[PDB]
Amino acid sequence: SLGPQVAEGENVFGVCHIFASFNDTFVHVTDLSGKETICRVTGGMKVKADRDESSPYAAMLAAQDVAQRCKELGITALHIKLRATGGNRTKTPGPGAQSALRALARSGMKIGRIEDVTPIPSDSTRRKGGRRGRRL
Amino acid sequence: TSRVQPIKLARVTKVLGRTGSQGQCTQVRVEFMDDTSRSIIRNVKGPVREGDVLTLLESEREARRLR
Amino acid sequence: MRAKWRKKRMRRLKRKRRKMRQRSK
Amino acid sequence: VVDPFSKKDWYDVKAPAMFNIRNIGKTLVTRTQGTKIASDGLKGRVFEVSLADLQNDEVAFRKFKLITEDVQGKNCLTNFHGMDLTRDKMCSMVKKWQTMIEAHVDVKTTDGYLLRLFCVGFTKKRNNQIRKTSYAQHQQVRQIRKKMMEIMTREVQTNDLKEVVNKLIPDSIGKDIEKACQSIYPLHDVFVRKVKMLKKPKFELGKLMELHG
Amino acid sequence: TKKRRNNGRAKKGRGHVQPIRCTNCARCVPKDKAIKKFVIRNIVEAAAVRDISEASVFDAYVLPKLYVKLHYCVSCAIHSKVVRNRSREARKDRTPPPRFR
RNA sequence: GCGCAAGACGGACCAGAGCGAAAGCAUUUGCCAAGAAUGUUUUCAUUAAUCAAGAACGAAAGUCGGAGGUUCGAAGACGAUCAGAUACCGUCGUAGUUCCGACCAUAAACGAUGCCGACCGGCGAUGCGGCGGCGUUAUUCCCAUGACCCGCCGGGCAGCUUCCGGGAAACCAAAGUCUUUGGGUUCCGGGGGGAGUAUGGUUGCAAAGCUGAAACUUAAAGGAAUUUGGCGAAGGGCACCACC
Ligand SMILES: [Zn+2]
Repeated sequence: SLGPQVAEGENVFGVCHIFASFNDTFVHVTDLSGKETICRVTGGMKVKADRDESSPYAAMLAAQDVAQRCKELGITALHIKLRATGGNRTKTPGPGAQSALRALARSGMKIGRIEDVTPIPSDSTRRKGGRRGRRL
Repeated sequence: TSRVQPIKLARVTKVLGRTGSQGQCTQVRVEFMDDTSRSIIRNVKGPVREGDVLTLLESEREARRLR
Repeated sequence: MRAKWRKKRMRRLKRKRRKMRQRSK
Repeated sequence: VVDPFSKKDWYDVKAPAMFNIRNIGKTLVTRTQGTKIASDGLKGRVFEVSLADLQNDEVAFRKFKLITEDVQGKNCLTNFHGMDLTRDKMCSMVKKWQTMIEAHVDVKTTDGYLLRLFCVGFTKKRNNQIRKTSYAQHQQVRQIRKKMMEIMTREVQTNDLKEVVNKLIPDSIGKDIEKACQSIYPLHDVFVRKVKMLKKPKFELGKLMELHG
Repeated sequence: TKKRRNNGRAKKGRGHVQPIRCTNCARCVPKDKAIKKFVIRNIVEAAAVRDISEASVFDAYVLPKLYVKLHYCVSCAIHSKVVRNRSREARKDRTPPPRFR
């Protein structure tokens, strides 16, 4: 439940999977292997209102929650894995991922590699909607 | 929240345009007399003359244009 | 109209007329 | 009801003598509880490490796959599993008004390990170039692809993994590609996309022991 | 009235091209007809670049970018105001606008 | 995060680029067959152009019979919308969508322009083959080729400008060479509705395809463009009878 390595000599590393869509955000933190995790949090964990799921506020509250959990457990540094909606839907990251990164960096933890693990396809199946699309 | 911010001062240099839906906030670029190398962009409501001094609560956050 | 739905209604009328013609036999 | 973090260990991972930096971080596991084995739970853990985190200040847009096999207590030993490229780098290669040459091969080393290598190629826009397009003919692209495939099926089977991945570190296979392909059409940017491990033989402890040391 | 010299696309010697899908909607548009934006962007736009610079173990760490292209139907492009309309006499200007920043 | 299985598709490279009679065509590799252009002091010597009847191919949807059905999604089911929506929206979802056969021959199948031949401007570019001409590179010597530069030829997708000329004008290097009217030749239109309708023949298991009137009614229906207009179109300015 603690890191036996001294903090001054070395710092420990985990990774985080910042998945942000147009209606939700996730902050999921695990180690380099990624098989087992530290803690998880969604965009609806800290706000009961559904309308406020896609916002900077739920992202920064989630980042503060995992910040407190990683401070109390003993994980000091984190690698970045940003994720958009992915697949064939949307290749653009959500408007809460940057605020989540800002909240997770302003709380005094060290960062590592910043890499996009957005699931880009070669060619997927047909997109949702009609031939004329989602018109409104 | 457990967040404490130090008191920050300001010093206006050159006037700029005005933002807001009704033009009540005025852009102005400032310098810090405490550390004369950092300059940030902020909005001020009220009359502003060049050569005046502004009071703040924190100087680490910037504001957007409209929304 | 637009000619697509006018043609569709005319073809439905043709099918109705052919139904009545084959029923009248 | 109770925190599972009380039933939690802290093991270390080590690189073989094939690499330079030995340890890279920590892992998390519980102790054994009868039908649960702590040695099994450390088996299927693929790692995602950078090249500059394993060597000195070299290029840092390459990723290496490391898979664990065996533990002895408070420490673990890994092995090579594959190669990856940074998506920032790979997405920065592809620009308009040049042709892409991509190849693959199924080539087997001296031992039972089998690799599927990839290559990608982007052509020279010349120093004295005025013409916008600078494309290549299809037979030229075909024979450059044949040249890349025959080079990377020349390099691999003559040795084993312990030295061909040492060749795979700086640029050497891509160096051979970019040095043996000026004759057909000049090309400027070739690296190795990925190495996808396909088949592994029965596991012996001795080979894992001699790589680590 | 023939509005343009071409017909809103670059189809001059084929007759049929491959259709693709938009991003804001799913409208099937031909590839040479659509308005495509190959946008270039960074991970941190303008806010936390100093935050990333100070709080990094790697000294003077270079920030990565993100590469993405979007496909637009004409209604979705004008609704997003990417492209606007002008006079027919000034419609014959194929040059892109001068990018300053 | 690791393995397994299924079907669909070949992103980025991907273009006012290429090929094909047209529909249409994109992972790599192998096999079979075909073709334009180019080069030619090779061959036959008018074998040619357009073409009723007849014939081949033919987007999507549709029908019959097997296999497969990942995703999508007509019919239909459920909640919110508005005065009302069995519409838009979201979750599901049958038939189809995929492959092998068997069929109708219908698209804004459009460059809304049939083919062959000849003539009359300029300019910069791109693709193919051939031909030259300072120079750089696969290291230096050195030739042949690939790569790059500067010119040419012939054909093709195209582009900019033009008081040649034309047109109702948009615009056209063809829609030009037309009262100064004739190069050769297939299809097709005579105000708008009725109406691509009735009937008859024809083809098809069927959806329907081809051929196709009349009675009656009507003085307008149409194409190009200027001038104010009306935008829940974009882009500027002003007003305490607009506001902070
Ligand atoms: Zn769209």
